[PDB]
Amino acid sequence: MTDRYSFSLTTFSPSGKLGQIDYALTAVKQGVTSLGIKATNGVVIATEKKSSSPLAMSETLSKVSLLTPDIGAVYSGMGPDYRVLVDKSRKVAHTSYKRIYGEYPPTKLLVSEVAKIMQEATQSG
Amino acid sequence: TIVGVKFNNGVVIAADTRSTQGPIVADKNCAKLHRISPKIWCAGAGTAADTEAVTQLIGSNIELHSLYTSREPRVVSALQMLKQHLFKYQGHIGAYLIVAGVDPTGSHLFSIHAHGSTDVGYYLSLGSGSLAAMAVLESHWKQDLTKEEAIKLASDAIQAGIWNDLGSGSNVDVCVMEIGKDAEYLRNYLTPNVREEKQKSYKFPRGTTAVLKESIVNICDIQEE
Amino acid sequence: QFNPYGDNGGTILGIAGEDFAVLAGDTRNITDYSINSRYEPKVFDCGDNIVMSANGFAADGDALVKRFKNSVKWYHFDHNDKKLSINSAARNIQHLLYGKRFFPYYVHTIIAGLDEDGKGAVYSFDPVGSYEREQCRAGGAAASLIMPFLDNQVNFKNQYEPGTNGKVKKPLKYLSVEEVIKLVRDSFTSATERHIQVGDGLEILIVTKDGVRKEFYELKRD
Amino acid sequence: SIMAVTFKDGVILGADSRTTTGAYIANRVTDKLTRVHDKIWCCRSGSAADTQAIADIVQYHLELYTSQYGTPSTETAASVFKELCYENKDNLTAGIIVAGYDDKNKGEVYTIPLGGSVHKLPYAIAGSGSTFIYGYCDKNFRENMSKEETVDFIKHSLSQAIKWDGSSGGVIRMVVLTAAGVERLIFYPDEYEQL
Amino acid sequence: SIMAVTFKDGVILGADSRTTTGAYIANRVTDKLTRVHDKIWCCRSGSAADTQAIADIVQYHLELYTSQYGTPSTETAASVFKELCYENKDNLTAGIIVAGYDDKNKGEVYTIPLGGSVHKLPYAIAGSGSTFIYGYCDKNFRENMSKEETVDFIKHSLSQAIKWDGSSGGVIRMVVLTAAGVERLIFYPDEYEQL
Amino acid sequence: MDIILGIRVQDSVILASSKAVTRGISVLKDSDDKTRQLSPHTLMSFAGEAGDTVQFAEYIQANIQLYSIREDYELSPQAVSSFVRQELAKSIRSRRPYQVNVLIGGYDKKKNKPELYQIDYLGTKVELPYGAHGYSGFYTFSLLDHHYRPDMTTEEGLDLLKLCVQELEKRMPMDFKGVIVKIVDKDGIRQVDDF
Amino acid sequence: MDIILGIRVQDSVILASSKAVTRGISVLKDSDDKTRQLSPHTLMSFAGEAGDTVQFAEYIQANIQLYSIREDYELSPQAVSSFVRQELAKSIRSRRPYQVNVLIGGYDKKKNKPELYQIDYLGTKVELPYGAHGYSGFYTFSLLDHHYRPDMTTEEGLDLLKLCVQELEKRMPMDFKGVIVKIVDKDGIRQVDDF
Amino acid sequence: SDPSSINGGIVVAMTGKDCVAIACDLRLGSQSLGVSNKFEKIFHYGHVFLGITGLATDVTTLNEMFRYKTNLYKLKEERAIEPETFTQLVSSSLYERRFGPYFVGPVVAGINSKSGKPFIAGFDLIGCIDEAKDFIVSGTASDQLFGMCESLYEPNLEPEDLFETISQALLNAADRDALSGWGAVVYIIKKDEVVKRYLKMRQD
Amino acid sequence: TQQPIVTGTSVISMKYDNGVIIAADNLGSYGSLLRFNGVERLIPVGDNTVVGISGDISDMQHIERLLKDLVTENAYDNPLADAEEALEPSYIFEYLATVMYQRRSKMNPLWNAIIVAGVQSNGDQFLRYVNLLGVTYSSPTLATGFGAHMANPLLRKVVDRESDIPKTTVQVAEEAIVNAMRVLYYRDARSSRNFSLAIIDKNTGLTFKKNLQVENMKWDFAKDIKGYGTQKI
Amino acid sequence: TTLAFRFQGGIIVAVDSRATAGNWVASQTVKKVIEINPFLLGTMAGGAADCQFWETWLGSQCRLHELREKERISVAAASKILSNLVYQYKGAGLSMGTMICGYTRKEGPTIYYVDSDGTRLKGDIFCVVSGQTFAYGVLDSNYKWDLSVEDALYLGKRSILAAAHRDAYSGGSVNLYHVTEDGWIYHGNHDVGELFWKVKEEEGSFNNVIG
Ligand SMILES: [Cl-]
Ligand SMILES: [Cl-]
Ligand SMILES: [Mg+2]
Repeated sequence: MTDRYSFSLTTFSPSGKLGQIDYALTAVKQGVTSLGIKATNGVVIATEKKSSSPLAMSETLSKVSLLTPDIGAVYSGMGPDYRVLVDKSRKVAHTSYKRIYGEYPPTKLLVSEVAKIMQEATQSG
Repeated sequence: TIVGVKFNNGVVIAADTRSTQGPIVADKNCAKLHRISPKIWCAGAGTAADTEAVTQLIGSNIELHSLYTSREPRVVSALQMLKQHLFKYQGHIGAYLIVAGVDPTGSHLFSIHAHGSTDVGYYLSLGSGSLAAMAVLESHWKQDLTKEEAIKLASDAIQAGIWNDLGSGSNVDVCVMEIGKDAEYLRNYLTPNVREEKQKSYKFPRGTTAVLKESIVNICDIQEE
Repeated sequence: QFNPYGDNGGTILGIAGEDFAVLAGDTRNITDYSINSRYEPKVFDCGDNIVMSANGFAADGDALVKRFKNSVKWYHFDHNDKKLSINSAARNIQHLLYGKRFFPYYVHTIIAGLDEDGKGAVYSFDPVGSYEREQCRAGGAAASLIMPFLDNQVNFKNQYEPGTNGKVKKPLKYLSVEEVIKLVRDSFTSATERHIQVGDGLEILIVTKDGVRKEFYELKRD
Repeated sequence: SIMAVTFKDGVILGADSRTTTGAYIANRVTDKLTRVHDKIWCCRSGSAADTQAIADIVQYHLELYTSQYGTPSTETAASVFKELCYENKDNLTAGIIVAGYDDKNKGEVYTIPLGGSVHKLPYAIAGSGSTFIYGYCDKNFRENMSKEETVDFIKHSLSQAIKWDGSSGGVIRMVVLTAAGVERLIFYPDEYEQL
Repeated sequence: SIMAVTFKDGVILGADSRTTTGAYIANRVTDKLTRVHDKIWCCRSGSAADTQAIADIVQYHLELYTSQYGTPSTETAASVFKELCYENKDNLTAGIIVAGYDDKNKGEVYTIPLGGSVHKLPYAIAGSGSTFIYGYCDKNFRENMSKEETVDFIKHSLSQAIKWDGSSGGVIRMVVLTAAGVERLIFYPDEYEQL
Repeated sequence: MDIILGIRVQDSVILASSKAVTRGISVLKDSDDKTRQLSPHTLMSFAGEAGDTVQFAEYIQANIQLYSIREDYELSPQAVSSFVRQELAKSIRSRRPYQVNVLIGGYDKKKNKPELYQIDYLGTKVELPYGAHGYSGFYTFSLLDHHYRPDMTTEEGLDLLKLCVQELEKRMPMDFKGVIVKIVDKDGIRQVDDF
Repeated sequence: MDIILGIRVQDSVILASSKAVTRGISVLKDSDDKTRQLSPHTLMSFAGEAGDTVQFAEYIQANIQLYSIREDYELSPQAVSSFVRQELAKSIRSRRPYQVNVLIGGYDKKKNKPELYQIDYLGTKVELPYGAHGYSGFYTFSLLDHHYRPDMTTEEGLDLLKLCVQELEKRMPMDFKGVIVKIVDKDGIRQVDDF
Repeated sequence: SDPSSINGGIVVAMTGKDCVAIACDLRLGSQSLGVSNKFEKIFHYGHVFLGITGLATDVTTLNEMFRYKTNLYKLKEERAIEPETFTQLVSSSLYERRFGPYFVGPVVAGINSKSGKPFIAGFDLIGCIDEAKDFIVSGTASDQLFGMCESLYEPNLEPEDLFETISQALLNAADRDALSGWGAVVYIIKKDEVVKRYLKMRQD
Repeated sequence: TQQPIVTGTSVISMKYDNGVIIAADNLGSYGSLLRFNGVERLIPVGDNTVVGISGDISDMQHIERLLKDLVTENAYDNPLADAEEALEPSYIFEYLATVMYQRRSKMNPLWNAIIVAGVQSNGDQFLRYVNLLGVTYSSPTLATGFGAHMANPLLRKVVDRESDIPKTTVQVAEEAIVNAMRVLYYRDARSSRNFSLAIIDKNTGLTFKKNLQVENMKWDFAKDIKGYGTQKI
Repeated sequence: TTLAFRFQGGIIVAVDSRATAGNWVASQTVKKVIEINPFLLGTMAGGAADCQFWETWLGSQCRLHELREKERISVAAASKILSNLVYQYKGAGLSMGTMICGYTRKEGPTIYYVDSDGTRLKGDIFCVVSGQTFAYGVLDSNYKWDLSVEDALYLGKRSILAAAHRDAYSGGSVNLYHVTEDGWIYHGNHDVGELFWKVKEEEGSFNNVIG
């Protein structure tokens, strides 16, 4: 056994494109619409609960997720990939910030951490 | 001195507000009541750094667990996670905790010793003042206590510690956790030890102290132009 | 093994005025983290206008005070009822302490009274009998909290005349009995806050030409 | 003071309710009888923390066993206790009695001293208070006793253990393990002291 | 394992016959029942040397007492044992049971632990093996038993003490003290092991 | 014990170090140089446990020489001292700490100022006009406190150092077999033969 | 540590003793005379524990002086050495033994022969051509085992002693601050100023 | 032998009306021997002041460590760290060496730049937090400082008054400790000015 | 210097308006073994004093004999032995205190903690403590061993200061003592259910109660406690 | 810190006044010079009680000598009384470092160092710097035999100041005594706090300080 895939699966093409990132952005394009609007005294994020079956209880599937008491997240694209990112995002808010400074991270720095996890899935073996 | 008292529709925990280094009182108004989760609080005795660190770590992991499961956290979870951590470190993490809370299962009161042992009770006490506190609890506790009665019993048990224990003192902090209600944290519920006015003002005339040198300290960043 | 020593805590303070002296102590007796008594006197009238306190191990302090009280009785018997002067009492107590040099009295001894010129006097001893005459002395558990305050507020240490910028020291002055009592009360109030072994009550013995009088003030019981 | 006695209809587990630090009773209503499976229980003596940690791991191991292979034997439960106790002998202070009811094997008792050795016995006693009732239990134990007889034997036995041992005390807790199911019994001081 | 039991007609002293250095049995036919007066006997436990030295001094003290004041009381014999044990507590390892028959006081038992304290009791047990029969003896002792009943009670008691204690063993020696006089009984392993 | 002194004058830093190497009651050498040239304008003197002293100094020398080749620049004494302190501060919580005490004398070409640094085996660092390690420090400090002036010349500094060594020889109980003196100025590092 | 050497030449005995008194890392004196005149033709040099050395020497001096007054005779060195050894031999099994090592140099007027005796704090005595106490023993001995000649003169003896001190200064790690030299011959005891 | 009293030294912090004060002695020693009288124990990262007593190698190491951590904080957060937040960072950093701790007694002082609220805190060597309203003490003369502060201190002192109180608290406490003194520094801290004064004191 | 072998646990006491109460359990423990039951540890001296003793029982029996010998000796050539020259509580205490401090100072102590309860000639309540170190102190409430930790807090809620003593009746005082003995039985692993209680009143004299039992105990709540946290059965 | 040195003008004795219990400064006004008799001085180092008690006792034994022999006791004799007494208690834990200084017609100016170990030494200069006894001064450079009395007083005062500054367990004030023919003279107590600043300003020394 052992993970013998120690090499990058995302490489530059002669045209200077990173294929797997472009194809990922194509998957996002197929995804259901989500939006965000910033007001003077708040921010709103919204999306459609595209129910796979009417027998399915769509309340049990959460597309809009609390990351910290003052930070929310919504997505477009592959749902499973979002669910594991929300789990990693919630955890990194604690391990890399709250367990050090004793307060929740500001929006821009939690974003920076989520951004880092996604960059690594773009270069790592 | 930390106590927990179960009542009809909830659980109450109380603690004194003194921390001591040897025979010296380090803090006259310490906070020994810790929020593990919104409706799960615990009181700590032993090494002050150990009880704070262990409640913050488990409180963090409990919050991540709550978000993962989409369920309000359970006391048995915080209890299980605390005891497995303390047991790992074979008592070298000197955290002695009384863990109380209300959850969907009901009201719970536990105590956790630094070697990783736990116990269940309707009334518990821990720390240097536990024997003073347990003496009051064993005298006045009954089955089917009201909320008002349980607060009275809990604060009285802490007073016993404050008065009769040298390691305990100052004020009484209480936290009431009633089923189907918000936990109310009563910081300085009693103030039995308020210092009296001094005989003299020790405010000095200005210029009393001999100064070798004076200088402005630059706290601002490197300026423009 | 068997340990012959113990610690009963408490703190004693002796201040000497121009024509008076005070010896004060808390009335709290402790062992480990338990309170033994909230009122157990530690400052005694020994006769001939002498007040004595031995603070530390309570057993050794009680024994020493007894031996000195006995010592005063035999001074009168053997010397035609001569009044024992504070300097003579001090020297006698040194010999009492040094007698147990190789099994010491685990106590801090302060005695207060008037000297032969009628001026206030305080004498301080170590456990093995080393003694010295002083204006100010604090003994016991909270000695480290109180002595710096007394250095600052009784001897005006590290205080200079405003506008000299440390060129001229604050003038030393004799304090009144009323001012001295305030400092004693403030010192004990402060020591009670930050020392677990100090509290419950404060008993002050004031020594004048007229005799020995006693004042008591309540302290925090936590 | 803890004991497990095998009778006609199954096995009974008895224990006192006292936990101590030096001479101070930390808990006077301690439950030293703990469930590792529906009809496999253990009696805990020694370190409160060590026995709780071991009992928690065994309950986990038997829950996972049950998921895969169905209801484990009392022998299997004893083996898991032994494995934890033997391999970690240097760092553990735990004396455990394992008692269980099968329908094939009926009542069985296994005792695990400090070493981590295993001994299958018709009945077993353990704890500091056990030393005072060795003489009594050996003279009074019969095989294939009734339920009522076996409850009496344990009540009388632990009654004596509590009387002579400072470390034993409080209430006598018992757990009956038969085909019929699981019964909890409690006996208060006013009852067992006058025996 | 040593015990003294007061019954209707007087007192009986029982003891095992084993003396040990570590795990080696130095003597397997030891007589731990020793005469300090015609109807005052003691049971010796602890150091063989210390108990023999103390017993020898007491016999001397009571022989001199008898010369001057006549037959001493059991209380008097107990007091002399206590005096030697208390005043030399730092240098002695001796646990002694004093048993005697008067005609006025009838049967009396006094026990002297290590401290050198004295306790008058209806019966007493001592030695390493005594710990295992505390439960048994407390449940089975009645006041004003017959001679036959009291012999049975001691035989059964020491039988258990010998069974569980490595330090106890050999034969069960007994000494009966009544108005009738002084009777020595011996019970061999083949007899008391099958009880 | 080993003498290492440092004095910082107006325009230079002088280091005096004992030439004797002794382990117990044996004199291993009388011409030992307890100094390493870290850089052209930086000198380090060391005293401490046998082996550790030279090993640490040579290790530091190699690292500073590596930096000089790589950047074609000389690290400032402040920078070299900080690097040395941090290596010692790592070692105290290591499996086997380096038991070495060092003096760092350097001339900073950027500031045109001499600098003296005292660092102990724990990684305690201070900048001083004069410094010393061991028993010798107690004496020499008091003498230097009286005589030292900050605008002293190199010649004046040598005379004061000469006085310190003479007084140390009389007052010290061990024979340190004289000192080696090295001057650090703008022109570099030189050894004063006459002393 | 303290140097005391003795060499016995053809017609005299020369004693060299270190002039330094040190307790720990402090030098108390640099002119100490570690010698007492026992009699006009007998000299004793001593090294050891502080206080004991002088107290022992002065005690021996007083006893020998008492004998001289009482008998109007001088005890022979052999007799004086035997008295000193016996006092030390008593002290080893005493509550607090004297920790003193002595060299006794004397001229016997009856035999017209110089004698040197080495005695340690245990009361070990030998007569030797040359002797020493402490660390300086191993060196000097081997050196003297090569140069000493039985028919050497006093001047030759001083040169050899001069060589021993010079070699000791280089080889010894502690500073003994020079030696005091005293000659014992028929004419009496004199101190050699030039050394 | 005891690491927390080899080098010696003290720190004290106090709150006043719209101000805080922090002060320290200047001594560094090898037990009885005094080595340096220029060893300042108060450092500042922006407008947050940190005093550290105890083993001097750890005082220097923790200063270098907190400079490192507050520099990275400021680059990422794009603002200076506040007293309340820095307090949590000190605690976190000490407790991660639980079973191999730095032998130090840290003290935090500063004014919250937004709320304007004066803030002081103290810590034990493993990072327990003491958040007192009145005053914090640390070092070999902590007993002496507790005594001085408990009697001299009154709430809501003006900056120039608070200076006299904290100065007299330090000076008189240091003079009753063998391992403290050799000079002293006092920082008076207002919302947007900080004055630093060196005190004349006995050099024995 | 020795070690205690057979030991007695807490002695507890307090003052009330007209006298003093003292109590102690009837157990002599041999370590963890509860070996001797029926050991009396309250020893009356005349009709105005009770001496409660904890610690080594062999040393207690020695002190018992010293007190028995003190009564005999006081009667010698004393026509007022049963009147004006009877032994006072204060006399009996100072003697024991003298012995205790002398024995500690020869490094061979009597391994005990002692409370002397009684009423003086003028009707004044006497209550003072001494132990193996010769340390002495007085308080409206006194207790030894575990009593100091658990009994004092409860008794100090009835009499907190000197001014509370006149306001405290014998019924209230006895109630407080009996409750404290029940708490000590719950929580001391070296206590017994069986105890002795002694009242010394300035009007009604010395009342000595033997074979008292801890009653009105709360255990019923135990049945509802299962496992150490997660167990439901 | 106790200092006693010999010069043409007699004996200079300088001591500090600090007493410590561990790191705690118990006193800054302790008298470390005992005036045995008009011509005899004793310095105190080590245990405060041991030195005070036995040097006070020595004064009694010296007084008895005067009565019995109608003559001043010699410094040699007085020193040996104390040295012979402590030797009896040797190993019992007495801690004493002391210098007996006096002038007599028979011996002239004499200093004897007497130890709790039983060591008794005669020398021209003795210094006790916490825990350490030396045959040399803290400075020793300025020391020449022919010195002005008022010049010699300053050296002794300056020498105590040097030790007081560097040594944590030395400090408080400097007590000065001058011993001559026809008795000793007290040269006052100088607070080190005030002294340090003055000396610094006038001498231009302690430059490493700053003030
Ligand atoms: Cl448990
Ligand atoms: Cl035998
Ligand atoms: Mg029990």
